[PDB]
Amino acid sequence: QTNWLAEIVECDRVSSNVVRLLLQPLTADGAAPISLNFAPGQFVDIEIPGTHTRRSYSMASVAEDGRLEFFIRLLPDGAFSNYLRTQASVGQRVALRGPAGSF
Amino acid sequence: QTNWLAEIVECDRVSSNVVRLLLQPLTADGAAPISLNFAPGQFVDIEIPGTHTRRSYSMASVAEDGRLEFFIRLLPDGAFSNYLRTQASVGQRVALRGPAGSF
Ligand SMILES: Cc1cc2nc3c(=O)[nH]c(=O)nc-3n(C[C@H](O)[C@H](O)[C@H](O)COP(=O)(O)OP(=O)(O)OC[C@H]3O[C@@H](n4cnc5c(N)ncnc54)[C@H](O)[C@@H]3O)c2cc1C
Ligand SMILES: Cc1cc2nc3c(=O)[nH]c(=O)nc-3n(C[C@H](O)[C@H](O)[C@H](O)COP(=O)(O)OP(=O)(O)OC[C@H]3O[C@@H](n4cnc5c(N)ncnc54)[C@H](O)[C@@H]3O)c2cc1C
Repeated sequence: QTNWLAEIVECDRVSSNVVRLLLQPLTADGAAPISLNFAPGQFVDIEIPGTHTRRSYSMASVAEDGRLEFFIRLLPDGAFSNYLRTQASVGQRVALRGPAGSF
Repeated sequence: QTNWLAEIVECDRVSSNVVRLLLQPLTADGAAPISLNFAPGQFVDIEIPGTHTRRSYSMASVAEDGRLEFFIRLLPDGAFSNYLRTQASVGQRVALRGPAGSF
């Protein structure tokens, strides 16, 4: 509903300091289409594994199969930025809260 | 085309050190609809007034008349953050480039 699990499908550089993060939300077999729950421009709050630290990211696109695309600028000494540089890997499961369209 | 002039129509401090920024891209009276050119989830590069400093921001939602909404986290001592925190005001006109959906 507002708490989701998602699996990292891609975590790649697309410039010197931007990463494309692709996540696949996980749902029960036979559930409603994932694309019904998420729209481009809405954001989710992603928790860094092993922490209670969350950051908001905008969904650049939502694929037919529900895959969520993010473009994330890496900052020096940033919590989520460090996670993407040192820990994030394809197959890792992360907790997402949302989606939301306002703060 | 790809360079736009936009008026700040809202610049509000909302929850969690986030600013809700609403921009109106400026066009001639009677022009092609802005909202066909800008889509949620795409991003634009906004320049800080009086500088050559630009940052990318994701469009959360787009009005039929082309008003663009962004939710921007204020970082301690960031360039655009510092601008939003203390300098930005309703009625200012800013340069933005885009939209884009890829790197
Ligand atoms: C609705 C929404 C959507 C967003 N969408 C996107 C998106 O699509 N893409 C994207 O890249 N970002 C997006 N953001 C921004 C994002 O949430 C994070 O702010 C960004 O990724 C940085 O997080 P971080 O954990 O890497 O860095 P943080 O841990 O927050 O650190 C940020 C910087 O602060 C510095 N810092 C820490 N403490 C101090 C201090 N006391 N003084 C000075 N500097 C300090 C750190 O060294 C670091 O450089 C969005 C934000 C919101 C609110
Ligand atoms: C495609 C895309 C979409 C995005 N969408 C959003 C969005 O919707 N909302 C959003 O909030 N952000 C978004 N971002 C992130 C945004 O572009 C900016 O990165 C963010 O707003 C910070 O910019 P700034 O000018 O405030 O800070 P900057 O001037 O870039 O500085 C950031 C931080 O770096 C720290 N710093 C500088 N040098 C050092 C050092 N040597 N060591 C440690 N720390 C240091 C500063 O203290 C500061 O905290 C997006 C990024 C991309 C690429």
